[PDB]
Amino acid sequence: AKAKTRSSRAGLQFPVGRVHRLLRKGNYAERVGAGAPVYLAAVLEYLTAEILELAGNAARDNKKTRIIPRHLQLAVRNDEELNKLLGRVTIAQGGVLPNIQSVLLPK
Amino acid sequence: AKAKTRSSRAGLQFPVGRVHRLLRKGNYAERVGAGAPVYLAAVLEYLTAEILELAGNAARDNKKTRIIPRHLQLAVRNDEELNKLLGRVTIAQGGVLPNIQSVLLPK
Amino acid sequence: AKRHRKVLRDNIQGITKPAIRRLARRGGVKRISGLIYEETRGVLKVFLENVIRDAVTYTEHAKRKTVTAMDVVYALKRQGRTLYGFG
Amino acid sequence: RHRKVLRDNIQGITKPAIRRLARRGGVKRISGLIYEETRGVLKVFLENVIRDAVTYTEHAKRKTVTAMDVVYALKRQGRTLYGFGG
Amino acid sequence: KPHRYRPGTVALREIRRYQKSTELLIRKLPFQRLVREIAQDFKTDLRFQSSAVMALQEASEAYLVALFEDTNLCAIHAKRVTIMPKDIQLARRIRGER
Amino acid sequence: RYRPGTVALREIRRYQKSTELLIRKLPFQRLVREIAQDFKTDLRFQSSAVMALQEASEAYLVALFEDTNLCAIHAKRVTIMPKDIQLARRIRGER
Amino acid sequence: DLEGTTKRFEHLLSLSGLFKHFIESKKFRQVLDVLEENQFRESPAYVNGQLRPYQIQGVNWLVSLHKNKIAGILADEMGLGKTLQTISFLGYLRYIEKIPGPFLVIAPKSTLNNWLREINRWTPDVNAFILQGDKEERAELIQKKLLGCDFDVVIASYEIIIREKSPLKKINWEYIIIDEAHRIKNEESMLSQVLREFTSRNRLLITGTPLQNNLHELWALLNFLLPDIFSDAQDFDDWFSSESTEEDQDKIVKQLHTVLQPFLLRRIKSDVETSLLPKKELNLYVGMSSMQKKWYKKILEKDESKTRLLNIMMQLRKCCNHPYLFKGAEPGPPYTTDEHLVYNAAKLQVLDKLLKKLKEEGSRVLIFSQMSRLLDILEDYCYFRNYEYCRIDGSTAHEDRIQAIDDYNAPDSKKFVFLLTTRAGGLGINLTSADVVVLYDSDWNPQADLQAMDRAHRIGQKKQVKVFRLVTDNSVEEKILERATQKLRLDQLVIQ
Amino acid sequence: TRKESYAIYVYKVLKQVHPDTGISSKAMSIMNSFVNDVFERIAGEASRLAHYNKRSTITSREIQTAVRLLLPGELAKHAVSEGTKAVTKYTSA
Amino acid sequence: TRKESYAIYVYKVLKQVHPDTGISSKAMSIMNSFVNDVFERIAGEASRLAHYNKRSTITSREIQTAVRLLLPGELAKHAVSEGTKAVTKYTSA
DNA sequence: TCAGGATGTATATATCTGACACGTGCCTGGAGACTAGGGAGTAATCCCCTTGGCGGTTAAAACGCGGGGGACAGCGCGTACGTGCGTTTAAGCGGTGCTAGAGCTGTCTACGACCAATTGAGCGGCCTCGGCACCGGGATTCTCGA
DNA sequence: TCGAGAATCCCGGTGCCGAGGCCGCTCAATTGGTCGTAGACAGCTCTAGCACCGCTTAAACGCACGTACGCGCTGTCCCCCGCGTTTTAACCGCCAAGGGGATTACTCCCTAGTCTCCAGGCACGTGTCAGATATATACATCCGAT
Ligand SMILES: Nc1ncnc2c1ncn2[C@@H]1O[C@H](COP(=O)(O)OP(=O)(O)O)[C@@H](O)[C@H]1O
Repeated sequence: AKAKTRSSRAGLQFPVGRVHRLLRKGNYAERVGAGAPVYLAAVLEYLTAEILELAGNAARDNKKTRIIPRHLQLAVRNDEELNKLLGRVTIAQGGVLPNIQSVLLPK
Repeated sequence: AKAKTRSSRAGLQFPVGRVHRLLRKGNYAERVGAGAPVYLAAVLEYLTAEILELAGNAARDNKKTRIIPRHLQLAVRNDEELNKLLGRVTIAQGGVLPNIQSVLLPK
Repeated sequence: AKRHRKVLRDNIQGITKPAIRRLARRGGVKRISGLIYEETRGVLKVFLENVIRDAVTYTEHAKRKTVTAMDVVYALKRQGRTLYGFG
Repeated sequence: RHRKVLRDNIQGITKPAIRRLARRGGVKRISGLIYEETRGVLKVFLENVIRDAVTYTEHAKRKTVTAMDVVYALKRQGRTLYGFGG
Repeated sequence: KPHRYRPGTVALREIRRYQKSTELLIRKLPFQRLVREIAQDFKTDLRFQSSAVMALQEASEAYLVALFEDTNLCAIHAKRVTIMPKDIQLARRIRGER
Repeated sequence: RYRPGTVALREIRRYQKSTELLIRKLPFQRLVREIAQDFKTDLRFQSSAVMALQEASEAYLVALFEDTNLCAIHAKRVTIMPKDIQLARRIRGER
Repeated sequence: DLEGTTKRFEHLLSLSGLFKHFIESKKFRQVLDVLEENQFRESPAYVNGQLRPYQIQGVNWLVSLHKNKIAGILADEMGLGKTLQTISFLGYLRYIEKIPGPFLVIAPKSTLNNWLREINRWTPDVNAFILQGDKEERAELIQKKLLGCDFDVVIASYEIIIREKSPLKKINWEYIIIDEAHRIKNEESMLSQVLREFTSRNRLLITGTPLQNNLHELWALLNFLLPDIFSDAQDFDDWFSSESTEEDQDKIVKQLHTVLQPFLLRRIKSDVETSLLPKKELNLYVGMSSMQKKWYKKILEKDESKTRLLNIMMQLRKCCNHPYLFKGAEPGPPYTTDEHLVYNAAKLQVLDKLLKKLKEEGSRVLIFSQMSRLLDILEDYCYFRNYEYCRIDGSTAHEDRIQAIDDYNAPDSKKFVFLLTTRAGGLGINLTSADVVVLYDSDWNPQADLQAMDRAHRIGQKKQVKVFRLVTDNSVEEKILERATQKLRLDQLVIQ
Repeated sequence: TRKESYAIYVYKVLKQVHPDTGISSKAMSIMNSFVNDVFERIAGEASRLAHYNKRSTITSREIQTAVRLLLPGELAKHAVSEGTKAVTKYTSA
Repeated sequence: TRKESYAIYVYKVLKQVHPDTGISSKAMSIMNSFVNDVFERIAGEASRLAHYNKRSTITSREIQTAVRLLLPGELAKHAVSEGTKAVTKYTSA
């Protein structure tokens, strides 16, 4: 019997034993299933990969390799659905994306 | 060896045994105290008596003996701190308390 | 011929012009323009669409086929519009 | 553990600071009565979130308002802040 | 000449009559058909308890009343008395909805 | 000299592009300690508590001014006033 | 109050002693042991005219029930004069017994004008209203005139009596005469609940036919005749075991030849006769076209279809009737008036054949259906064959219902067919000028078909009447037809 | 068929505040839903407040802090007074 | 002293999305706080979704309905797809 | 319409610094093996929702019209923020103690969990009688004119 | 500048149906008694917060212009209000079926515990290159006129 982790059985990068322990000891329900920590691991994979992919594009746009919280700010509030999810949270050291009202600037 | 309800040891009306069972089975924490259901029963006593006393005065205003959802609406939102508690909740069959903007009525 | 159901005034138009008129009188407004009505039908359709999507999600989870009142209460509470009276 | 009781307390939030803070918002032509009003509404906000943060501090029987207490005050206040643990 | 009122007297009298009242205000059977039409799209052939339709109607009524009250504040800010589409969309652009 | 209205748009383009923390740290320190003296006496603070509190209040007030700018341009002007900065936090759900 | 209760119980036991089966085995056993130890065949000319000898036969049955102080049911056939027998019984309490009131009759709204014509045509000395009008005008018809007590007979509707239950509790009634009484076939109807709240001396009842579906209908008609006798729901169904549906030994129905006869008087067509001609009836078992054979599988076996399956017996009823009611079986826009329409309904294929055989004979037909949407298909098909017609239906009008009948009963009317629905137009209309009458489908009420069959088969019919029922082979309708066939021998073999 | 509710207790509190005023049925349902709401807010907040200190049980100090934290201003003072009064009278017996 | 921080998993996902892009520690802290926020939302909603049905265990269908109910619109469909793909690969092997 | 400064953008040498990797200890994830409960899944009972039609009643809705008060461009004018420039001044960085208290371990009990008898409060079912809704009618009163 | 006239509130009367009482039962509270084990308190350590002080220089402030935007005022249409008259759709009743959602109730399999080894990842030291200042090259854009 050689121990094989079940982050590898489902083929994920996020841990499944950690999210299972944390979901148990955070007294959500009285019993947990077997498929629930695998399912949560998968959706956290998808969300992290999606927001980080948009931040990577926005970092490469300003000719920078290493990413900044400003780039996370632009990738969050420059999309639409991911803006709708995180619409109420602020972000540290993020700033505001540029817009000026239309009838304010001269013509 | 004869029973005494611990709703009566505190001198309350709300049931301490029921709120203890409900706070246990509603999986809020892994262990529950002894003074915690007593404290909750007391604050529910006070809040219910307060909203219902203002409701009784507002029902006595309109020459009524039985109270109505209209009277609970006028009891809540004509108050200040109780309006601050219940600001985000609508009430069925309530209606709006009367106001007309001041620069809208003729003169 | 006229043998078809295509000739009918559609269903959002049941919210009549005097109904929104009364509904704004309760809000306390004196004089109403003529372009409130179509935009208000748009606003109501948006609001109901979100609430009824959440309600049908709560029903379809529990393997029923009929929407209860507690269902609508849970949807409106989750969205942040908690409704007393039916719980 | 000393006290250098220095006056002129709240309006150390100066008007060039508040004007920069409005230029980030996208405004163009600021009146002269914005200033005392904005100091008032900032004080209201800061009152509420510090009241809750010091309640969370006092509950765990400590003397230092940590960062996590302020994150929790903002969390239940309505507006979450990422970046500072938790 | 017959007896007419000035334009605006009937409006204030209506405002008093509906703010004093507590009835349910947009009608029942057209709202029934609207809910069935709006939820045919999400899944076919559901059924509705009638108390669920009453709950949904009371919630939309309360929401739409509060929206018109906010629109009236914004219109009276613009130094008018008529409400328009401009402020009925400002009053929920400023809310967090658009 | 410049026309009145050019330097303002240059400052808009500057302060919306940067991300630095914008009001000065030591008067904000004294404001927080002055306003928290009232609830409990003689507390401590971490540095990151004051930084978190400053960053939150700054973002709050920036979003408030953006909404006030919309509410000012609604009345067909370009100048914000007390009237619309209290209309905005009336209509938000705060007043 | 027990003065007539003695006269009622003793007159129950004045006949064959099957009445003792439940009265002994029932407060209503108290007065039993107190008592257990114990004409006019001249056509009387107080009416303005004559009385037929069979009409005299019915009127004498009424004063039989009157003197013995019990109620009844007058369930004869229309055209025989149920009204004239009723009016002459009222003049018996004006020219013989001379009891000047009060009187209350209730009828459907379509017949109310025909009553007050018929009152003064035979007893002109009667003071009687027709209580019409709105909430304004009914107040003068109550306060100024009904409260003035200057009346004899009040003629109300089924639905004004619901709005006006409060000003009619003030008057204690000598008679309540309910006409066309299929409304009280339910015991839990809103109208029957109002009726028991009144006060009466006598309670008459005139309907066309008794029960259509269950035995449970008929006793509720008799419960609101004389509630002192039954007042019981368990004790009538279980004593009879619901129409002898288990053995058909037909010895429990001997008891119906003992119970119903002190309260019922139903007479056959063979009296005069009415149409002076017997009629026939055929069943035309037709198949299914290949398109609607798919749609029968598109619903059950869940196969283009995209159908909602809410009411099974109603969705499949459209498939058995005509495929193009499902609005997706139609070919797409632009819509063509074409012969492939009739190709996918096997009934229309026969109907195309059937109208050609009768165009030569000139036999003008009346067509019935349970759905107005399927008349809309025949609305276009008669144009596509260039056939003149008219369409009386629900939601047309009331004034339109006068004219198009007078078109079709006009001499030398060039209208080939004439369209109607079943439960709509049974309002005493005359369509005897047509000779044949066909149907389209079955019905859960066999008497609703059977009352509709006498649209042309009444007084004034001179040609032979044929009925053709389009029945779909091995489908939903052959279940419904046999269930309708089952209920027809039921009230036939009870009465006849 | 068995359903539990805070009905009779609200009626008792009504009759020891107003000796003659009655309550309707709709208002009884609306106040039953109210006390369910306030109970769920306070207990759910004390849950995460006890979680923030790595402390397993929930005790009277947690309800103390949560009612101080959840309901505003001058109302918290009287609620704290009522709760501590009930707890002292409970532990005295 | 032991502190669990989600950092290395975020770095692995970064190294298989953009194989050459790095991340600063402030951004790593901010995304740590992001996954804790989203995790607590989904788990806390699935808990009360299981409480409404009088069911004791929390299961895959609860997380299914919670992640459908919670994160908006078009973003829910791909998340459901990733979740079902992972669960079927887990039970099959 | 074209020259004139003060702005924003490649542009290349040139430091600090903090992210990325490498190498070590130890904490929990897991394999597994037995048990017990929870929830699935058939299987009766009954009662509120659904379709496609009839009938009647009756307030709402739809439409139309005259007209009048509001929205809305122009227009003048008068303070009042914007811009810039000297002149203070206090924030910011950079050391340097100094100690309050955050945090961690060690015992060791008070106190919730858990269990089985036991038995009184609360929940469905019944009746029943005034509180409220409604209807003329009458007095008052608010809005429209001289 | 006070009369006409319609709207609203305040008087009686009926009547009806839901809110308050009582009755029976039954099943969650309540008592009494073990029993493990969170948290309470005491004690030690070391770390991050607090108070200084000095030096430099961005930054605030107070002054002067000066033009441009806010605001009152003026006609001028013109769109929404108020009332009168058709007209139609809600709103009840009714038909005639049937069907999905709640209660026992019973028997598998899923998950939680429990002991046991090993490896994952977290902290802690080294030891390098992407970002930033800086800083002098050339670079694109509003501003009196014409
Ligand atoms: N002896 C008679 N002579 C002439 N007409 C008669 C006679 N008896 C009955 N009628 C006719 O019969 C009609 C009564 O119709 P009736 O069958 O009572 O209708 P329903 O069945 O709808 O009550 C009257 O209009 C009357 O003219």
